[PDB]
Amino acid sequence: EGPPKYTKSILKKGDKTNFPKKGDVVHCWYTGTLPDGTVFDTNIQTSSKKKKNAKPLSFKVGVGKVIRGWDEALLTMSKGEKARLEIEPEWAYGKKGQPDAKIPPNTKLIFEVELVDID
Ligand SMILES: CO[C@H]1C[C@@H]2CC[C@@H](C)[C@@](O)(O2)C(=O)C(=O)N2CCCC[C@H]2C(=O)O[C@H]([C@H](C)C[C@@H]2CC[C@@H](O)[C@H](OC)C2)CC(=O)[C@H](C)/C=C(\C)[C@@H](O)[C@@H](OC)C(=O)[C@H](C)C[C@H](C)/C=C/C=C/C=C/1C
Repeated sequence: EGPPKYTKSILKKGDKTNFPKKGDVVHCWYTGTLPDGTVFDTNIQTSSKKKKNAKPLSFKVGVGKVIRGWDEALLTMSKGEKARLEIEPEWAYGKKGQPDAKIPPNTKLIFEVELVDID
């Protein structure tokens, strides 16, 4: 189980009342960055689609739909919370990384994650 192979720093507090449980479906805005500061992915729209059509990432939590660091971190977050996650390679894409997805081998990944809603 532990200790966790990720760290969480809370950037914006959530409601501190509604926490996702394993099997809940969550919705999030995220930005993913490498240790060098390069943004590798984001689902946050720059403009004119900021609200018009953009859809947040949707997944069922705690069941291995996402990398381990996200799955465990989400369980610690409350609705509306914005957090910075630093995730070791072992709880991300492993030692090999995911080159076809732009993730280099053996690199920590930094995500800013906002938990919008829980179903
Ligand atoms: C264009 O953007 C991509 C997301 C990209 C992919 C490449 C990575 C770098 C990245 O840039 O995201 C990224 O930033 C990243 O690493 N992410 C994304 C955000 C959550 C954390 C992490 C992740 O785990 O991605 C995930 C990672 C890449 C793959 C998983 C890693 C954990 C492993 O255990 C899983 O095995 C199952 C596979 C991708 C996802 O977040 C999507 C949502 C989830 C899946 C594809 C799987 O759960 C899949 O098979 C179960 C499903 O059940 C889904 C719902 C089926 C439906 C049809 C697919 C929808 C696909 C949406 C794809 C999206 C939005």
